[PDB]
Amino acid sequence: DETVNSNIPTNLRVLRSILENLRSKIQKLESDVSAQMEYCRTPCTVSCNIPVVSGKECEEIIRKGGETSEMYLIQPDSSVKPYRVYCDMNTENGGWTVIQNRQDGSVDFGRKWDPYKQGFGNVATNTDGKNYCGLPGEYWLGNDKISQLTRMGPTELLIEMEDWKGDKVKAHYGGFTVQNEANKYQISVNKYRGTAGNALMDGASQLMGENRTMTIHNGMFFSTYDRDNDGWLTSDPRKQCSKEDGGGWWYNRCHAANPNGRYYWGGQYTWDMAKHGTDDGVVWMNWKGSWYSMRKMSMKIRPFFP
Amino acid sequence: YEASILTHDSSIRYLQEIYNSNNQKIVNLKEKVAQLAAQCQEPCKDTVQIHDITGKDCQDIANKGAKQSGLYFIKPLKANQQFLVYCEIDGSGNGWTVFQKRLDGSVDFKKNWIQYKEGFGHLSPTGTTEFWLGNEKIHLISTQSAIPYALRVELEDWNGRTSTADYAMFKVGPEADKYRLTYAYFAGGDAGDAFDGFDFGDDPSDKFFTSHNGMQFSTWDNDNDKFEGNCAEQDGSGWWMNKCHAGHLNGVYYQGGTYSKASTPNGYDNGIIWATWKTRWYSMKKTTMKIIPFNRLT
Amino acid sequence: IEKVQHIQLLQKNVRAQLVDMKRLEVDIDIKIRSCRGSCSRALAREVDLKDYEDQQKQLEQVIA
Ligand SMILES: *[C@@H]1O[C@H](CO)[C@@H](O)[C@H](O)[C@H]1NC(C)=O
Ligand SMILES: [Ca+2]
Ligand SMILES: [Ca+2]
Ligand SMILES: [Ca+2]
Repeated sequence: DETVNSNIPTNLRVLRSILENLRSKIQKLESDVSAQMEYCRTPCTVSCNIPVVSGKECEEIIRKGGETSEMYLIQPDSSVKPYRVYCDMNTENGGWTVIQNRQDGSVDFGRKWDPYKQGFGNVATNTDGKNYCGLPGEYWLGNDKISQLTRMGPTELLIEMEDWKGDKVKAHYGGFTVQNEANKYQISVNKYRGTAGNALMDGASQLMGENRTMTIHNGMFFSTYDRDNDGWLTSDPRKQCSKEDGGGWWYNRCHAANPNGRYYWGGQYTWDMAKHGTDDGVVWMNWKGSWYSMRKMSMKIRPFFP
Repeated sequence: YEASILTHDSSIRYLQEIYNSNNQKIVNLKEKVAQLAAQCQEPCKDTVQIHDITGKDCQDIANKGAKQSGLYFIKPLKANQQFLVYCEIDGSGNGWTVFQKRLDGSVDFKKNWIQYKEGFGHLSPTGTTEFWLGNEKIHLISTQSAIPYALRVELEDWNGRTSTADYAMFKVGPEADKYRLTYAYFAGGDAGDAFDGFDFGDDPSDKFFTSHNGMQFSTWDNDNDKFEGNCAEQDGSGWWMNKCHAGHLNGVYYQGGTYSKASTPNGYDNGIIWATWKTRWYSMKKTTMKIIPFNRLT
Repeated sequence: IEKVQHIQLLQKNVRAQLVDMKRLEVDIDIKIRSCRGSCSRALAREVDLKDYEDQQKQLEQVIA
């Protein structure tokens, strides 16, 4: 009771400072959310005049003269109406249709099954005072559309990423396909080459035996936080790979990479930052390892001409 | 400096207050954060859109209701797939389907065969962008079963003066015949019948060297003119060249209007010229070529 | 004694509320930034995890 009754007074002032510190932070935040709510009383807007040249997909478009990377209109098949897409016409000979793109966290990626089915986000934006949209936005083309494209014929997949120090690596896949909804958009890939680490087919580098194998994405089904189709078998509604606000991906048990994860600014992040203390976030372990969100990440496809 | 140890019990409960109070404010905040997130799911609104109304051409569409200009999807009878076009509807129910446009030189018209076939440029609701629909598409629209068409060449100089030149039975052929332009007759217009030829005084055959009716399309990588050389490669464009022209709306867009032989290492008259309305050294400020069923042109 | 048990609970509690607040901080940051693609504009801001990180280390240097 000598100094003990001194340790107590120390906590009654320490705890007191924190609790009153936090209560004020709560106030600052409540304020920030109200301003943003006011900014949402109106939307952002784009003026994307549509290019004339068009076709089944970006490869055909570039073969018709479309040589500038921007938003184009494409009709992969005469059944469904034509849709907007972003064409990368410079990266490795061009002709790439962008199916996924992350670059600034302007778009929520933690969505339910239906939005991942139809697609969401912004395809393109207006560039330095111009009538056309030459810069891509953040978007996920949509499972249905991606499946239809990869099945039209041999499709190759190019995955690009950048960290917060400007470093860039890439993952190539000469063969890539995605079945339809009835088959849970099951994914299959092959013929790897790159500098990012074949995380899709071999699972995370820093893992051994079954611990690594369970991080293989190839052959996995697609799951959203409201639709479990992962490699985790159990009745434990807690062990699932995709929790709320988590992205939709070809999760297994659980991942080596997740291009559709939350966009953490700065890169590194801790367990006491993650809503569920799980490794959600633009991850690609085989390069930057676990708990590190990329600054830029994209997925592009192109017909594969042997 | 440490107060009475009887204060503890009180102070212990007071911290418990600002702790539970905080946790509550945190629950209320997390609900507000949910609402905010639900207001940030939509994408940016695009000012440009494409009407759901469709048809064989812009006229077929208007005869269906289309009341305002803007991008539409048409699919001529013998066409494989549908494609986007810029329909022009006026206060009379006329649906002009436009295939060429100039208004600021924001589009380089020096393109090849493929490009001139598939089309280049941009379409827009406000009809404020330059483009070239594409020979193949222009061909499908003007050769639909038994439907005679009419072309109207609307011009404008740098002063708000605007003339026009209408040609009846306008028609463009298939690649097999090099997208050949043909028409039955000049149907009027203060712009003048440039397609018929023009006598510049440079040669006794000028007229013969500058008529466009029956001329095949030509681009630099596909010389189909009536000259020893390459008209298209000289003027740097794609057009129904002869030897070479009297009306060239796909020319180099010279800013201001006036230019001369001091404009090129060979002093070519490669501007948007229409000889019967202005001198071959005066590139227009605007240009627009649109077609519509002939049996509609009053 | 027993009044001491009250403090050993408020220690774990204010640590839980510290982690909970830290997460809410990051959460709000990601959501606010994600409106940039939907709303007229997004509140330009920057998180100060540091202050959060100190109060955590500072609590442990009192929890013992
Ligand atoms: C697999 O993970 C567990 C922890 O989840 C770890 O204890 C074990 O050593 C790992 N297996 C390997 C590859 O050693
Ligand atoms: Ca969400
Ligand atoms: Ca599961
Ligand atoms: Ca020749």
